[PDB]
Order: sequence, then structure tokens, then C-alpha cells
Amino acid sequence: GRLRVVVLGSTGSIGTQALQVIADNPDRFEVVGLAAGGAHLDTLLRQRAQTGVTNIAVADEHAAQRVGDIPYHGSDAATRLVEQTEADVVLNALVGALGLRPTLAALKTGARLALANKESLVAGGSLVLRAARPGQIVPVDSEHSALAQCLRGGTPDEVAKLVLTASGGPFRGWSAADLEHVTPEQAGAHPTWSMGPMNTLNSASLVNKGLEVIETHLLFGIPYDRIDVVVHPQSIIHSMVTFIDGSTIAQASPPDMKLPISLALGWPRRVSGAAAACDFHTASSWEFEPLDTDVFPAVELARQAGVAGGCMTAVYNAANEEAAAAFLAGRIGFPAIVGIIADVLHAADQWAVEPATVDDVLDAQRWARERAQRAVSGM
Amino acid sequence: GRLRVVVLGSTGSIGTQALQVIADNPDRFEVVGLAAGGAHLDTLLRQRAQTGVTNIAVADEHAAQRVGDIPYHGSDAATRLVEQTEADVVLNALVGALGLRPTLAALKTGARLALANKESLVAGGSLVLRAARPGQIVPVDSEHSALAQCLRGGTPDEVAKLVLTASGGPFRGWSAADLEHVTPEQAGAHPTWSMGPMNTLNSASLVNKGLEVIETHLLFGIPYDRIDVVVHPQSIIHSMVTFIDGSTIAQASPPDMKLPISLALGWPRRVSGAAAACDFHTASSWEFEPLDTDVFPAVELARQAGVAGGCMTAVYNAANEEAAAAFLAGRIGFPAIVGIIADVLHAADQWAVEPATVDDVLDAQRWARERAQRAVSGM
Ligand SMILES: NC(=O)C1=CN([C@@H]2O[C@H](COP(=O)(O)OP(=O)(O)OC[C@H]3O[C@@H](n4cnc5c(N)ncnc54)[C@H](OP(=O)(O)O)[C@@H]3O)[C@@H](O)[C@H]2O)C=CC1
Ligand SMILES: [Mn+2]
Ligand SMILES: [Mn+2]
Repeated sequence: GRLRVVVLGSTGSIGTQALQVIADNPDRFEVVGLAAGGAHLDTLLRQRAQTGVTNIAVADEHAAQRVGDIPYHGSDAATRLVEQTEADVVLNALVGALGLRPTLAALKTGARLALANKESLVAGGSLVLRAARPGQIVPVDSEHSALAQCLRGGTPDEVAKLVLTASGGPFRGWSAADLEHVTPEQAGAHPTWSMGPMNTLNSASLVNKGLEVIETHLLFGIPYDRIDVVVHPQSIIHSMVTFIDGSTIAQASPPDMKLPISLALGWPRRVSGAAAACDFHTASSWEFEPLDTDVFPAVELARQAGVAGGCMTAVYNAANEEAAAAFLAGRIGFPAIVGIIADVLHAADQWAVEPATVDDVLDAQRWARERAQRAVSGM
Repeated sequence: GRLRVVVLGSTGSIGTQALQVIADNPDRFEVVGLAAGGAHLDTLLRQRAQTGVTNIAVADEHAAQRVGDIPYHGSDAATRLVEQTEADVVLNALVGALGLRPTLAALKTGARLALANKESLVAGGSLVLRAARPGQIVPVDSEHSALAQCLRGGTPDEVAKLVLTASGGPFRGWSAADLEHVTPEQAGAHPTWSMGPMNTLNSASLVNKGLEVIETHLLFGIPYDRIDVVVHPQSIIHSMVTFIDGSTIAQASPPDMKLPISLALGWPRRVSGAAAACDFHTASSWEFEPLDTDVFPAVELARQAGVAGGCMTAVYNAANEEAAAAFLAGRIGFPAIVGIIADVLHAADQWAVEPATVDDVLDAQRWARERAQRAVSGM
């Protein structure tokens, strides 16, 4: 009675940690599908051999050709893999708003969607939500996993606030002037989490936290004015829920994604030995500080976009993707990332309309990328 | 609807705070009984006048002589009140040995027992556990209330460890050499108005934490070797549960006993506005450090007593009461408190037998008191 898992983005950080959790728990889990982009064929072939799964999607046609006998190849490969593979859980660890169609396909199959790809939910918004039954989307994200656990501390009507923690990034405490000179190398560091290149930059810019505020509203149905963000440099407390009696329930663990991965895969059942627990035989401190919203307005912009609703959250994410690419390429400065997002959101009148189809979401993103490029061109 | 509440020990700290919670929540609670010792008879009489509750009990027959219209007076007045009063919740906030019989009576009525009286569990042990049905006892103290909330984080089978937080008391971080100089005043002997000198002393000696560890075992059925203590000077995290996957769930609030009191009264339902929540607008830190068990062995000793079982925890507590009072009277030094507890316990193996009656518990306490007296005097 074990769970069949499709792993999308298997060669990345989350995909590989997920495979390790599955390998350590053959009793509970079985890999039945793998999807990757094709940039790391060494890893993918290793995964094919180690798991014995030949049911693979490779996005890059040239890379799929070089491997040979890949059953699904091309831009729709991951989507068709999901549509055609019998599974109990789809782990979406793809990166960027491109995880949207596989997310929608997964929900349509009725399987659990263990969601690491927050962008697909942020972009899909109510379109993704309509495709899901209650509890079908289970968060892999450390914060959202923590929130889901802490919500067990009371009934829904007893929730006052959801409190997301943020690491603060490498630039915690820096001034606006300090941020002007930030290099791609400087933004490529993270004090607590080891992640891919986009999540690391997003954590530095605080856009990751903005995306997580939106994800929180969408997953848990809590109003934006009841979703708080506190800076916690240690990343040990992964988030908390405050109840109407004044009690706060918090989730805590040394930073290790295998914990929320393991919990997402086998929800509601915890997976014995998934990760190390906090060690209370040695001294430590858990520090909290307010976010400097003047220097880091990305979270406030996310709330604005979220409150607007419809396709506005897709716009927020798409504008970030474009500005982020420009920064990494050395075309714009670091403060310009969130500056461009604000510029694009301000122009995004038409996009408050609720998406009826995936094409509405794609239209919004297409516009947002263009408007983002316009803003880059002007600086 | 409205829960009918009997308040035993209505004139003490817990009792009066509970009456405030009840006054503030007339939708949720109604007082249907009040019981007190008699030393604060005037307060009880004012309480009858304020609540309109005439169903009252006074233990002290002398005190009762002052009134003429008390329905329940004399020894076991509180017990008789419990036996003869229809109620949904009995709050047992009586102090010491006079709490045990009312606890037993409350359990037999089938009411929920909101338990503050430590002696009921620490001394009464298996007598109380054999009488109680699952979930019948709801703990009132902050650590136990924290644990009950955090246990919501998983199934019973998913619990790895219970971690109680401890303030560390006034001598946190003190060497054994430092402790030799401790005076009653330093250990918290002030004529404070609401509470006896023992509470502050028991905190300082770490015996209170030991008592809490024993009660934790009895309340939640977790072995002593899986009940840990961490020193946390802020007392914001009130305790935590570590699950088999590595996740820790923690309960946090600014110190305020109205929170755990309100939740014990309303269990399982939280009481809106009971206490203030953690506020993250100003920076703070939550510090943890190990307890030096060489310098503070009171908790290790409690586990030893608890593992031994039967009436051994009764012995532990009674030896403390005697030794702690001897320290306050200047008959011994501070380090000798836990020293005498150890010496009495090590001589106490005849008391490992399970008590059949309340008198068996009383015999054990009698022996332990006499034993500690000889240890103090040198006889
Ligand atoms: N990493 C973390 O610790 C955390 C991650 N997340 C979220 O999870 C998601 C992934 O995180 P992360 O593992 O770090 O990302 P990574 O960059 O480390 O891995 C990205 C994965 O997606 C694959 N991929 C890229 N492009 C395509 C494409 N066009 N088609 C199909 N597959 C593609 C890559 O395969 P390949 O490169 O071989 O072509 C790779 O396996 C993100 O949305 C992130 O926000 C959330 C919380 C923390
Ligand atoms: Mn996250
Ligand atoms: Mn306590």
C-alpha cells in the first residue's frame, strides 16, 4: 500500500532531496516518473539507473535526443508525463511560472500535488484553486508546511494571524544606498538555505517572501491583513499561527528541506527520521526583528497584487522573472528588480480580471514580461 | 453552550484568575460552586455576594463558625460539594494534600477535571490515573497546557520527545560554589501576598521542574527518558513536542496564566481574548541553554522517583516540602534541599508499591517527612 510519486524537476535541489527521502522509505513511497529540463543529463541518467524509472520527460529536444529513447520530450513533456502516468502524488519541483500546466494537469488527475513550485499557484491563482479539491495541494515550502502543522493547534474559526518567518537574506539590515552596489555574486549567497539560482536571488530581494504571502492566502484562505511577516535570521522557526486566545503555535527544525518534502509526500503521516530535530542540549537563540519595509517593499507589493487578485499575482511573478534575469545578466542594478515590479504592477489595470482559462494567465504573463522589458529599456 | 464550573480553591491565585476569565466570558461559563480553606473566608463571602453563588464550602470549621449559612463545612467539605453539585468542569486549584480527595470525587462524577492541584498527580499517582478516563483531566499549568496544545501536531504514535522549558530561576548559570551562599531572600522568600514562599523556592531549586516532569509523564504517558528539560529565561516558549520526523511544535505567549487557565476551562475550545499574543513589531530573542544537572540534579532525581513508581513521587515531594521549609528556616543551606531529597529517596524503596487508598499515600508522605526531619536534624 505504498504511494506512487511522479517527481517533476528531479535533478534540482528539491527533486534530489525528494528522491533520497523516497529511497530511504521504499515502504511508503515509489518513484514512477521523472521530469527534467535537460541541462544536467549526468544527474538524470544517474537517477534513471538508481530508481529504474525509464518513464522520463526531458524538456530540451536536443538534450532528449542525446540521451535517446526518452518517452516524453519538448516543452509539453512534463505535462504529458503527468497526464499519462498513474500516480498517487505529483511532486512539482519545477522552477518558475512554467510549472503551471504540469500543476494544472496534476490536479486534473486527482492525485495529491506536493507543491514546491510556488510560482504555478501564485500565477494560476483562482484557476489552480478551482482545479483542486480540499487539501489536494500540499505545500513543500518550509513556511507553508510549518503553517499547515501549526494550524492543527486549533479550529479554523480560532485562527487570528498567520506569521511567516523570513531569513532576511544576505542584505538584512542594509540601507537603500547599500543595495545600489549589490553584485550578482553577493546576491548568490544565502545565510541559511541552499537553493537554486532564482530562489537565492528572490530570497535576497524579498520577492520570495512576497510570493509566499500570496501562496499563504491561496492555500489557507486567510485575508492578506491577517498574514504577517517577521524576520528571523536563524530560519529555525519556519512559521507560526496565532490563535484568538493569544496562544501562538510554532514549527521549528534545523533548516533541512527533507522535512517538509517528506511531510508533503505522505501527508498527513509524518515520516520517521526524515530530518534532524532541534538539539536542546546545546545553547541557541531564536531572534526576531521587524522587516524594513522601506528598504524591502517586495512583500507589500505582493499584498497589493494579491488584494487586486485575478491575474495580478501572475503579473507580479512574471515581472520579477524578467527583472531578475536582467539583474543576473548585469543589465540592471539590484534595487531595480523590485522597482520594475512596482512599475509593471502600476500599469497592470486590465489584469484584475479572474482567469477563466490557462490562456488568460499566459496572456497576463506575456503582457507583464513585455512591460518589464520596457522598464529595463528605460534604464 | 455554557459550561457549569465548580471552583475549588476560589480565593487563591489560580481560583481568582479563573473567576475573572469566567466573569469576562458569561457566554462560555457559569460558576455553580465555590470552595475554600477558611483563612480567606472574607474573600469567599465577598465572592458569594458578587456571584450570587450560595453553593459554597469552607474546610475550616472554626472559620465556618463565623457565618451560619454555609451548606458545606468541615473536613472534606470540598469533596461533599463536588459529590452533590451538577457540573461540567471542576477546577481543582486547592493546595497540597487537601486536593487529592476532591480530585477523586470529581473524576467519579464524570465531569472534566481542570487540574491545578499538583499533589493529585505527584502524590496520588496511579490512584488518580486509575480513576480518570482518557481526556478527563486537563492540566492548568503553563508547561502542561503548552504540551497539550503541541501534541495536536501529530498522533500519539508520532511523538518522539516532550521538552519542558524552565526559567532556570534566580540562580541560572550559578556554579555549585555560588549556590553555597544562597539565602532565603535571594531564593525568593518575600511575604508576597497571593502565594506561599514555596513556589519561588521550588522554581529556584529546580524541584518545581522535577514535579512538572512527573506530572507530564502521568498526564501524557511518555516515558521519563523521552521527557527533556531546556532552560529558557524569557518564558515565552512554554514547552514543545518533537515528532518522529524531526519537526518540533512549540507553544509561545507572553507570561500570563489566564491563557492556560482559560483553555483548561474551555477545553478543547479556545477562549477569545484570554491573553495577549506575541508581538513581533519590536526585536526580541528566545534563548535556550542546557541545565547543568551536576549543579541542579532535582529533575534527574524526579525521573528516578517517577521510574520507581508507586508512592515514590509522593516521597520525593514530601521530602522537598520538609527540606525546603528547613532551608527557609535557616536549618540547612540551599544545596542541602536536593541533597536531602536524594538521601530520603535512596532509603525509600518500600514505597515503590502502588497505593490502594488515600491513606497509603498519606503514610508515604508521613514517612518521607519524618525521614527528611532526621536528615535535617542529624538524628
Ligand atoms: N530549493 C529549495 O530549497 C526550495 C525550493 N522551492 C521551490 O521549488 C522549486 C524548485 O526549487 P529548486 O530545486 O531549488 O530549483 P532548481 O533550480 O534547483 O531545479 C530546477 C529543476 O527544474 C528543471 N527544469 C528547469 N527548467 C525546466 C523546463 N523548462 N522543463 C522541465 N523541467 C525544467 C531542472 O532540470 P535541469 O536543470 O537538469 O534542466 C531542475 O531539475 C522552485 O519553484 C522554488 O521556488 C521552495 C522552497 C525551498
Ligand atoms: Mn520558503
Ligand atoms: Mn509551571
